[PDB]
Amino acid sequence: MKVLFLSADGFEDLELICPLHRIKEEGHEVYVASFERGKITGKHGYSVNVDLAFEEVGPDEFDALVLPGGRAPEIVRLNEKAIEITRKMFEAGKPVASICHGPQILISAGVLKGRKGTSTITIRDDVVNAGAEWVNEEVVVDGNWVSSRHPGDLYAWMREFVKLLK
Amino acid sequence: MKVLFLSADGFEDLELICPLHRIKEEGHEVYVASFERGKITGKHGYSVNVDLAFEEVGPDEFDALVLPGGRAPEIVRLNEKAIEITRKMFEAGKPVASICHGPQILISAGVLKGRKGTSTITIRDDVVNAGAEWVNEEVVVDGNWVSSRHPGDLYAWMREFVKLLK
Repeated sequence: MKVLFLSADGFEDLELICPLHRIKEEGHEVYVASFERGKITGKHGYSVNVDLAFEEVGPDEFDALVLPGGRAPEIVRLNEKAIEITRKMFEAGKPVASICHGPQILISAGVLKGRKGTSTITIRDDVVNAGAEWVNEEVVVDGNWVSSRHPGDLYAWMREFVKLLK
Repeated sequence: MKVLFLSADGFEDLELICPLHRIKEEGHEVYVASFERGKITGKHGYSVNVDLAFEEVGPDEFDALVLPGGRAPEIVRLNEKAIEITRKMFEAGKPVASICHGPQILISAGVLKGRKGTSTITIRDDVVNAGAEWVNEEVVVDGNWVSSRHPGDLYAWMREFVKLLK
């Protein structure tokens, strides 16, 4: 599988880096995208290399999407390309995994009407106002959409997501 | 299985926390031991609860051992109780994973004579003087001992380690 992560500076470090390694473990290719190639820096000061700019991504290329949290989703969600990439991969029924603030991107993509998932509770209202049903669970699986709340949930988030790549 | 981590303040955050979730994912139990109960805090500011003191740990309790890196092993290596746990589990042939500065504990346990593995390169010489063969690779397996170097090696380190937990 080719697996795509969308992020930017201020990502929650664990929420990006642990899944990155978890997926490589399976021998999948992982690609990190952001505003531009280079490096991004997390809330806790870890860096990661960006493989692709949003501009250069063909949604079709990629088999699955990941949307980690932190502050990054607040600026990612303003990017038209990132929104398109997200809308397309999600409406195609490809596996999409979000955590924490990740769903801010899904909101801005307009894809949540009549879906069910979770998020950090601090944006619950905003998820509800996007027409999704919010629940408070460590992981939710709603067809292709696999969603968790915070870093404590990682093990369960990834337990369920890797199932979807098999 | 029950997996035991030995650590302290100054641990390299990823090297403790990602494997922690990795191993729960498989539905094993994970326990963190340090000098005393409470919380320890990583180099990059992540916090983890400590389940046990060293002086409460009985080696026979636990099925496998993990030794993350950072500044922590420099002080854990002085602790007789921690040494004795490590000596007993390693000589018993239980799976032992080490990364980065982790082997500082193995050195101090006197268990490395005739063994083969890797570490961060900054302590290569010290591993060699303890009587091991040092090689430079992203992961080595020497019987029950699975050793890596640094955080970029994570995916490989857990790939090979999880195998010994089956």
